[PDB]
Amino acid sequence: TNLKADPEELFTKLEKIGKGSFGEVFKGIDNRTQKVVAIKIIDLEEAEDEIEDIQQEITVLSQCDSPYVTKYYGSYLKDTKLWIIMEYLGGGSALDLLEPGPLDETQIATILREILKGLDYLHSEKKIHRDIKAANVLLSEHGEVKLADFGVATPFWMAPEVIKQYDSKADIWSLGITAIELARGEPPHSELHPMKVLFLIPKNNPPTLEGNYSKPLKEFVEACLNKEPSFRPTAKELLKHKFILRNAKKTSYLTELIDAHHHH
Ligand SMILES: COc1ccccc1Nc1ncc2cc(-c3ccc(-c4cccc(C)n4)cc3Cl)c(=O)n(C[C@H]3OC[C@H](N)CO3)c2n1
Repeated sequence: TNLKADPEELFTKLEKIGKGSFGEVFKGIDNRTQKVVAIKIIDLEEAEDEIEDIQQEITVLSQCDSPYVTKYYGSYLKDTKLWIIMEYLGGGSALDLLEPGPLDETQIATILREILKGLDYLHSEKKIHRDIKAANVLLSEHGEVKLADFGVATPFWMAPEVIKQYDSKADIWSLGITAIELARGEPPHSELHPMKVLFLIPKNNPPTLEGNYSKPLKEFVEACLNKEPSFRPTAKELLKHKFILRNAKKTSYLTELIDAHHHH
């Protein structure tokens, strides 16, 4: 963390984007390069009890160097405010892109494949994302798909063993929930109170994808959503799943989805 430079001289802060954890996030401009960045500003007086969690997330992001993980550019302390500078992804989140109407299975498979590429990277690095969900999957203006908002080391995407207190297979369960979310718009149990969901996830059989979806997509979901973690496939294995191979296409086609969101 840079304690000498003035981030208000280095960056121009523009409009708020998304909905950041611990602090609001703004579109910003690097005044030296004129590149757009994302800027989170956290008041460290008001967010005192969470400082260790903030530090832990900075450390993890700073150790990641992947096309599939949002890049970390640095942080600055100005008076009581911590500025965190990240890669700007102008397409918004996958969750935002559900708003105009349902995805088709090519779009679902393409987004899942790119998420899987990020999980393959993290798991190979002995890391766990811990909060895979559509709101934490960001798209660039070119359709590139990247992971954001790592979980700290709401229940709807949590694996049963996480709730009951795990390894990288918890991310695979969360991916299965995210696949349902990309197909249906919301995760299982979304109509229920979160305290009820907390006991339902360990108690119940795993969710299935209900509706008129291809059998490969339903089987992709079922494979991720096994109560036994060792029965879930790895991210590497799921990149070869027939649903992915038969349906995923070039990520650049996702710009059509981004444009549809701008037109809605
Ligand atoms: C037009 O663009 C958008 C429109 C709509 C939505 C998103 C964007 N585009 C975007 N592009 C980059 C981001 C980088 C961070 C970001 C992430 C983590 C940290 C960070 C690092 C270390 C420690 C801590 C505590 N935090 C800092 C930042 Cl800067 C960020 O928060 N968002 C907004 C956020 O996206 C995910 C969603 N769940 C809630 O909103 C980001 N949005």
